[PDB]
Amino acid sequence: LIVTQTMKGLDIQKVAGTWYSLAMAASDISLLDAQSAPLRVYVEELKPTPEGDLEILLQKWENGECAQKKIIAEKTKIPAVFKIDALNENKVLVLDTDYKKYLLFCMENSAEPEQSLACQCLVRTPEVDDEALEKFDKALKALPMHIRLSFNPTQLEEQCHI
Ligand SMILES: CCCCCCCC(=O)O
Ligand SMILES: [Cl-]
Repeated sequence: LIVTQTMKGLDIQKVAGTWYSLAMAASDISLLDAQSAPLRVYVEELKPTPEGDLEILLQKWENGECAQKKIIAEKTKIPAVFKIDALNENKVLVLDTDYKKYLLFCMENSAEPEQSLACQCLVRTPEVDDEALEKFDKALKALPMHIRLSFNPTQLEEQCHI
């Protein structure tokens, strides 16, 4: 555990729909450095299931191509925290959202020696929301981040933010 910010009172069904990854940060440079870096993922849509799991549609660079991916994050006993199945146990946490404009979330590993982590500022539209970004930066102050990326509206309308 590293991130101890979660949203009190989350209604997961209300996060459904279109999002844009306006900004991303991570604990290690190599996690976002290259265009093909492991956690350089661009969110397209959040699809909560009727039973409260979180399906995530995204893009990422995998060949010399922007590939689509569909990730399933299963619910836990905590409403703001979800679990993605792999060789390793890695968790999605929702830190804060107003549903209609912005959503902040993190992805974190288990162990490791000492966890690695990436967070994003998701917004509803291809616009630079400075207030969403302030709230993202505030959340990140509590976190050991060493790379931060931000996208302009032009890139936000392109596949893989080209
Ligand atoms: C919450 C989205 C999870 C990001 C990493 C998923 C692994 C991948 O798609 O390569
Ligand atoms: Cl949950």
